[PDB]
Amino acid sequence: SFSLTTFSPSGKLVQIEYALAAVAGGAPSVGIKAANGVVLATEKKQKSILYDERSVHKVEPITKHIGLVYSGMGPDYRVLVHRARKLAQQYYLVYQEPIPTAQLVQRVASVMQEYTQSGGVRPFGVSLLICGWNEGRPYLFQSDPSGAYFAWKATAMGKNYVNGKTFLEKRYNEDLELEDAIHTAILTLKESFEGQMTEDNIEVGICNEAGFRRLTPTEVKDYLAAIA
Amino acid sequence: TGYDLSASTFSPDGRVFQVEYAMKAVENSSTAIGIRCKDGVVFGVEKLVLSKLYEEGSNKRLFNVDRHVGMAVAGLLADARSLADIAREEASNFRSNFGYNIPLKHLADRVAMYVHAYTLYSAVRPFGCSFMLGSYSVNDGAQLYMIDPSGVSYGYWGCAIGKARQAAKTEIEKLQMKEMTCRDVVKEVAKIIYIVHDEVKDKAFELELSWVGEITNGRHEIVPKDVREEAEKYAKESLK
Amino acid sequence: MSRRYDSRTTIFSPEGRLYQVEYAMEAIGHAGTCLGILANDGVLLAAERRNIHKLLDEVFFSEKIYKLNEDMACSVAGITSDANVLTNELRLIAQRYLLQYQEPIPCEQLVTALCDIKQAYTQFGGKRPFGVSLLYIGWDKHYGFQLYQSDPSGNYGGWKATCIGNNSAAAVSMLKQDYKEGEMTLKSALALAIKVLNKTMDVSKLSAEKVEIATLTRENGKTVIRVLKQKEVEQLIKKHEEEEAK
Amino acid sequence: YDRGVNTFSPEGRLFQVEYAIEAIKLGSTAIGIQTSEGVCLAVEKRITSPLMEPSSIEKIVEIDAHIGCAMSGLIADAKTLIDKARVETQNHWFTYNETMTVESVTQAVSNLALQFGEEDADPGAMSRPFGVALLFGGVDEKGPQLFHMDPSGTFVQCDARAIGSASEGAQSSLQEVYHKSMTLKEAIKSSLIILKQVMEEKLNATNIELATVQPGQNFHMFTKEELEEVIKDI
Amino acid sequence: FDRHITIFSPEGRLYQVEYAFKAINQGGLTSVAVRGKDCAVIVTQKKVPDKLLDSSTVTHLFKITENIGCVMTGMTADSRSQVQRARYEAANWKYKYGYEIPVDMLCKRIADISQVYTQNAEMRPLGCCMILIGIDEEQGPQVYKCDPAGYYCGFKATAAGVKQTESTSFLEKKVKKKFDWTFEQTVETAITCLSTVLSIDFKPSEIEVGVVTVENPKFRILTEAEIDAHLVALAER
Amino acid sequence: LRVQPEAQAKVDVFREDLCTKTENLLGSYFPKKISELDAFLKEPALNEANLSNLKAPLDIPPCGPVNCNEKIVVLLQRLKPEIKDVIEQLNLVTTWLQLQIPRIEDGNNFGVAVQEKVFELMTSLHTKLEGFHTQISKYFSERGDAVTKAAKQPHVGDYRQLVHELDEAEYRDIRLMVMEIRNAYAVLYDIILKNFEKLKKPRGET
Amino acid sequence: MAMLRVQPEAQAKVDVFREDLCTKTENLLGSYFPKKISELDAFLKEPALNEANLSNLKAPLDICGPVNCNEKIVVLLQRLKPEIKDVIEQLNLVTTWLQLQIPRIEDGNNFGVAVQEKVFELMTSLHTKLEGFHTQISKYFSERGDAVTKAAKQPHVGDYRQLVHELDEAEYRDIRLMVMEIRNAYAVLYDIILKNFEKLKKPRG
Amino acid sequence: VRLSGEARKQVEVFRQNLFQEAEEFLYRFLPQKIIYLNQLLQEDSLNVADLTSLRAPLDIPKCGFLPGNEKVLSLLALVKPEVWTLKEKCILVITWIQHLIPKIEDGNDFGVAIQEKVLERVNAVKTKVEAFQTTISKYFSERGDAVAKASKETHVMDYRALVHERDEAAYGELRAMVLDLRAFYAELYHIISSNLEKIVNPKGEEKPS
Amino acid sequence: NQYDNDVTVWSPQGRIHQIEYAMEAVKQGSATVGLKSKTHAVLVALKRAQSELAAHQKKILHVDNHIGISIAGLTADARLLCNFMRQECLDSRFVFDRPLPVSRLVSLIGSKTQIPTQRYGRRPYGVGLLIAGYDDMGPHIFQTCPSANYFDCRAMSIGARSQSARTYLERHMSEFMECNLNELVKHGLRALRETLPAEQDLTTKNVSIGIVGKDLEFTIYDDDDVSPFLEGLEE
Repeated sequence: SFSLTTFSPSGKLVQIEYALAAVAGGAPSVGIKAANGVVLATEKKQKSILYDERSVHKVEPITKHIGLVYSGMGPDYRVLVHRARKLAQQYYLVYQEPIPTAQLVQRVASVMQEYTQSGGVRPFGVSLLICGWNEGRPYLFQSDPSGAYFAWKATAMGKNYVNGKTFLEKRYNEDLELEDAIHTAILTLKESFEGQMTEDNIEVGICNEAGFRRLTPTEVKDYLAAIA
Repeated sequence: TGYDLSASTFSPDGRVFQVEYAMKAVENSSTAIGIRCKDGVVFGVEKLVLSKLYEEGSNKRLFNVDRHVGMAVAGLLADARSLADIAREEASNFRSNFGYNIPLKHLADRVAMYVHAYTLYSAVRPFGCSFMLGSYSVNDGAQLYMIDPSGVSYGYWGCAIGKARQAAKTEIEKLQMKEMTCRDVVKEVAKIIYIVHDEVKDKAFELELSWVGEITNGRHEIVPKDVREEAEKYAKESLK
Repeated sequence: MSRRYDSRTTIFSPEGRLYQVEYAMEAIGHAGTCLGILANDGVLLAAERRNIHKLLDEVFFSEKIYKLNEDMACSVAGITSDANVLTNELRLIAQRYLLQYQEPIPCEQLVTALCDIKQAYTQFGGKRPFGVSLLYIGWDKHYGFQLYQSDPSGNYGGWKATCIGNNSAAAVSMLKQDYKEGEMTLKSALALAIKVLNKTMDVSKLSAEKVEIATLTRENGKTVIRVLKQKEVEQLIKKHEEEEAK
Repeated sequence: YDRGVNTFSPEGRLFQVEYAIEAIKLGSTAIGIQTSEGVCLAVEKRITSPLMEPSSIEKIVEIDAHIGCAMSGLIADAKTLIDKARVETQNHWFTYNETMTVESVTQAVSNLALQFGEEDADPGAMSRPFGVALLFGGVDEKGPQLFHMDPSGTFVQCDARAIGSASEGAQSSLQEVYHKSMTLKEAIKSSLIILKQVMEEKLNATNIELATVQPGQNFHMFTKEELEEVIKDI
Repeated sequence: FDRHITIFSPEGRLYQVEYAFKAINQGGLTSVAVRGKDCAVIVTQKKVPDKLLDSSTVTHLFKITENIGCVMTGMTADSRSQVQRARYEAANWKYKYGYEIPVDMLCKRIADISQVYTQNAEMRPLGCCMILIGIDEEQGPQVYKCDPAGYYCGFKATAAGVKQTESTSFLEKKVKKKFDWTFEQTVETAITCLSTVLSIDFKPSEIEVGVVTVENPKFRILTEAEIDAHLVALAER
Repeated sequence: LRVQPEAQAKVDVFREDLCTKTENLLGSYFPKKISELDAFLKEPALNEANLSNLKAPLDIPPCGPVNCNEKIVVLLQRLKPEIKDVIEQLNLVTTWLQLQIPRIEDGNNFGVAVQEKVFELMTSLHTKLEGFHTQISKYFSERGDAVTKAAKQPHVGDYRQLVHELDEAEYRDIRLMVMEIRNAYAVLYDIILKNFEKLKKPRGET
Repeated sequence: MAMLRVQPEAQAKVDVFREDLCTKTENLLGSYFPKKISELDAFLKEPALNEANLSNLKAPLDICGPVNCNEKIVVLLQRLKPEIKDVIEQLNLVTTWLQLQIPRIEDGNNFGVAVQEKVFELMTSLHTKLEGFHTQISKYFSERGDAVTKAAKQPHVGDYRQLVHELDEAEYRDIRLMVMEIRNAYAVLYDIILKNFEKLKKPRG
Repeated sequence: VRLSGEARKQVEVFRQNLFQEAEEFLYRFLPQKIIYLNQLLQEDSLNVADLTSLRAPLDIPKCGFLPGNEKVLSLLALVKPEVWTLKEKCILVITWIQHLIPKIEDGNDFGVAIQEKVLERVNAVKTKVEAFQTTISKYFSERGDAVAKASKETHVMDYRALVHERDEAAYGELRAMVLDLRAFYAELYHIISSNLEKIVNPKGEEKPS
Repeated sequence: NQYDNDVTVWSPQGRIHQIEYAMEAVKQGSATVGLKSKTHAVLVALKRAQSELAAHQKKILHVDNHIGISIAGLTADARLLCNFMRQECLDSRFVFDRPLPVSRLVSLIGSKTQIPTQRYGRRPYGVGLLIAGYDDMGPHIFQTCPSANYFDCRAMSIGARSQSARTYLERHMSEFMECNLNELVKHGLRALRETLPAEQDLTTKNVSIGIVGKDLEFTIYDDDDVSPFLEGLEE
């Protein structure tokens, strides 16, 4: 019942320091907010053909208009899934409306802070990247295990995330349609990913006026033709 | 190294040494054996005499968990009497639940689950005792199960606990115990007890025998002194 | 509860000090520069922005500046994690005040209420202390315009002008010189804060994005809190750049 | 450090209990005496500076009308026991409607001595052993009695007992001055003789406190008047 | 302290979780399960080291419910402990959601149990990994595996124990060439997989094989007489 | 890697020899060397109360050859091979322990510390044994260097006292070294014979 | 009862030998040591071992004939020879006695055996003082020889005949301080066995 | 940095050869050289129990020729080559184990720790083998200065016995070296072969990356 | 080393040093002896005084009309456990309205000492007990250990120097059955003599006894009745 996270002689938290170093080496994940939609393209890589791609999906929706991707530990993420989804449920219980992305990320990031204080528990090993659609304005947020959530037009997360950020710094700018947002998210994803690129290796999903939806492997193959 | 300090901390090889050290404490306990046959299950235990100052019948090593369920424990006698009442609470709560006597396989499972629960927590300690559980019924028949300190039960035609075990288990394999009757099995049980004990370290002992089966009408019952002496005389015919 | 894993944060030093508390203020010492000034016609709170990137959004409000209630506001220097709970707890405390007393909370009551919570965690519980230092501004019916400063140890005190975070001692040294007690108003204090911000900040090319300024004043019986728009800050930059060089 | 308060020694004794008795050597010296005419208690105020008021120093407390008490060792732990001993004494008269035997007074207090622990306790549980040694004098149906307890909680009937820093040489001196039928007033004389030898300061009328209980008189503290008449007899 | 309790290492990993993976190979057994078209078959080795040891009381094939089979690879003490709780969770599904729990939702709750052991330093994780099979009325047969870390994924075939990569390597021969998966054919690959890696040629009494089919949704362990019928006929071709 | 079975078969015969040699080393060699050196201390050739026979009255020129002390060196003639015998026997025990020590792991390393103290003691014995024969060499070096400096400097009569003390010091050290070797047997034989259960079987039987 | 081949006849030779070490050491610990402490007191009372002023000893230097040793020092060195020789044997016998006493130790830390190890640790300090002084017996004569040598190399340098004179005083005083250490040796070693001899095992079977 | 394609080829050819070098010494030299020195130590040359006849006494007066010890010098033909051979091959075992050190990690290094603890014991063997190289050459430098001083001194005869003590130390080491070098071959085989699985597999390479 | 810090952690040999240190705590107390015949039972307790002026401590605690006990160990650990023993015996007469069987009381004593062992943070009770009592089956001598082990006994001697008494208890064990109440006191006091030093032997001040019997309830004797018991006994 004693806190496992304490202040270092330099003032920095030692436990959360390794949490941020853990999510830095996770699966490469990128996202872009352009025009009326946000593109989420992650990496699902299977170590053999026996693996069923339809059983486990890395891109999961939080609700109709909100979706979330991740780079980091598997088990700690599904704990975030249940609690964040139950937070959206307890939201809809009280407020009977779709949850805004700013309020959703705020109280979920507060759960990450509870385990930097309460004893006998380790902090989360997952850095969440949240996508949301409210009042016609798209939302792209980035949260790490430290509990501090930011906002980005485009960013990168996972292995070699520094390159993905610099690449989008050069290539990406304003006035990009959702079709260009997908194509640009694929190009920055071609850099971090290594090897042959198929529809099963990448899991892509978007959020627009119609809400957050995941892309089927059929239309993903159409984008693998370097068309849009 | 610090890895074997708590049971919740795994070893570098993926083992729990705290459970292993509880098993080494069982190896210092006195020897107890049992054998099942078509007629029933026969129990025996070597009860060492610590001093002549102890009254006859003291330090009884034959434990009765339930009417049809006998038990013989070799290990720490503190954890023995603990689990003894706890096993009786499980059999009593069973009859308070389902209204009859718990089968031996179902009882050995619930008890072993209670044993493994203390191996997980670092705030408690695992049991340092190992025991066998016999039973008999008309629907099931003679059954013998042994639970180790790690909380795992194995079905046995015969078993040996305490210091000398592997030596007594091989002597049981040299002859078929199934077609025998509890009257002839107790002759072999007393025969093995005399083989296990010699005068080197220990001084004296007493034979504690128990029967369950047709002779006892399917109920756990201790062997009377009259039959015990006659069963010894059958073993006194040989020794050699 | 293995003993070897407990650092026992309640251990006193041989000089009678707390290690976890002293390490908390050092982490605050690396936070960005945040200052505030108590003036006759209003209170002024300004701060810099250490995070600067071309891809940042920041489409909401200020960074380290929060609003406690209608009549009060605060700034933040420290770990942004512990700042979110304190900002929540301060708002909870100030609201729990509205439950019983149903009046705007005096700026003195809200400070001592959180500090009693900070002390309690350093007293017992085994949990680490808080790494955030907070400044407070606002108006009350008794003492009027108020400016306060808080430390993670739970110690606090009233201030006419102060600074926290980076370049704190440098700004305090300038406040001992230029600041005129009972003379300079909110308008004159605005030009003074910009002068102190520019000189104490070694990073050149101060822009409306790189800095943030918020004002709170009472007009016609209503507390008016605002954050100056980037164009309004750019106008102040045009004013200060004539009074710097020219 | 690297151990709990419940950790046994390689010899089988609690470290926290051993260090508790060792802390009494830093306390104040008080010498009780049991006689056929009553029980005598004497203690020094230990004034290190004239600015202090001797009225605030009470090292002899009254449990019951016929039952007195003495104090040494740690002061902080004693004020908790002095109040608890009083409550249980009145709980006796509240229940049985009689004066508690001093042996039962030592019995009820000795129960809370070793209760200390960490796990499996309540919030009203004590962490550290008592650093206080107590002397219970008094008169009852069996006559004057003088008892002693230590941090371990052992209470023993004693004809004479000394506590505090000087208890090493005072207890050996009590065996010399105590012979057979020696009365209360004679024990008061021998009390001031041993106490003056063991103290580093000078014996004065207001320097020490003297209180006695009798079979025909309730426990009484001698005021400054009577204290001047007692010291005069030296 | 990262190697004693479960906390982030300097690289962000968990060594207590990794030792839970090293606790699986300490069991000294190897199991395999193949998802077929109409069937799901589990094949594991039955070990009886003692002649006095009762063979009927030693079984590595467990029954979670009627349509779900189970096999445990890992520490035996942890294995039988998780299955009891797995039966506590499976019955809690029906007492709550009303119908027989699917194999996917069953591996999820079991994985969530291991998630609590990982995040909390009070309780240690279990050194056993569970392999579950079954047939869902919608997507057909379902074969899943849950490691002590809490990972689970849909597998066309599973491998566990001492032999892992070599067991999967033989399974890659069948899936890459896209063979036809039937009741007998899957038993043909399962026995051949374990026989070639261990160089044994298992006898019917040395192994135990659970099976489930569309026509027989109830899980059942094959009898030595049937296993022999599925042995010499397998050895025939 | 790929284990060579006929490479292990050669070493397996070697450890059986190391065990068989240790078998006869504990039951025969250890107790017999104890009674052998015990009778050697009772022999008057070693134990002598009167040291006057060690007097070296050096006289101080054509000079002539000077030999060593007959009583000391002839006594050293027995001491040196007994030092060579114990070194070989202690090395056989050490080598036997080397194959009785388990593999290299961190855990269950307590209780084998007794086995660690067995060769920790013999290491201190080896250090003494090397110093025992070294003092024998230093006796010929120091006594000779004292006489050579005496032949170079007859005007210094102290070198007469050097050789007189070096002769007495060596002979006194001889019986002290025998007390070391004989008692080294007794201490080693008592430690092993009691601990032999966990020395030969540290993990017990498989 | 060993698994090996053990000669019982030679086994009994160790049984008697160990009983010989026990019987002798017990007489050396509780009798020899305390009885010699009184005899060492009479030694320091002897006028040879009670002397403050060393002015009596002057260097018999003709600086060319041979320069012999100091007769008074040599006679006192001869009184030390049985003292040094015995106490060296005492540290050697008790060292062995300490290990023989230590019973079968399976595992754990026995405080009694740990003290028995601390006894030998204190005995090594005496062993160092004995090895040093026993070498100094010949070194007194060696450094005296090289000093008379340097006096012969430089007959007109008074620093050497002042050195030889002070070496003489350094010899006797290292001698007399050694007797005090020999007494402290028997005193401490007897105090160790007298205060607590009990702990070395957990008897009462 | 930048590297040529042949630079990695030099490492791969090095890795393959270094692998076979440790494979030969483990599965050829270690088993065979134990019975070698065992028969050598038991051979009549190294089995002589009389050290009095093995000494090389020299007359101490056209002075007579003063050789060394023919036994010690000739018995080096059994010792010296095994001293150089074992050291040369222990280097290749040290090089092989050090070459299998993966990327240095601040955790999960237990497989590397097993390698390090084997490196210390193999280097401890190399250290004692280097001490044997010293003893071989030291005997010629020490005895040379000893016999010459024994030749310069006709007044003191017992220097020859001091020279004899160097002979007993030489032949005593000759039996001690073939005993220790054989123990080395035995200790190396037992330590390497048993721990070989952990040195060849210091890391599981299960990293989720 | 680091395995003696608590009870829960097992030694590499599978032993708990804290239980050993609790079993060595009982041997640091006073030496008491007790015995039973086929009819009566006698508990001889040795009383020590803290100082010369101090009165002798009480080693005898009255439990039930037919039951008595002598305490050896930590004084306060006996008192908290005595409040447990008396409560269970009062509960027996509160519920069953019959004297609690001495074998069933001791079984409850062990269960109370089994609770602290398996849990971390709670110390075992470091007091030993020699308890006696009479029932329908006759008198019984029972001994308990802080390890929770308890045995049935004809006669035992606990404390320091108890073997010289136990050896005496072995030789006269044949007579212990057929002797009467007056002889049991003679054998009991002579058994106490062997645990005592060679200087202070027998005084009615520091020596007290108690006796239970067929129709005789447990009764404590101190001085007046003990003086004629010591008379006629040659040491």
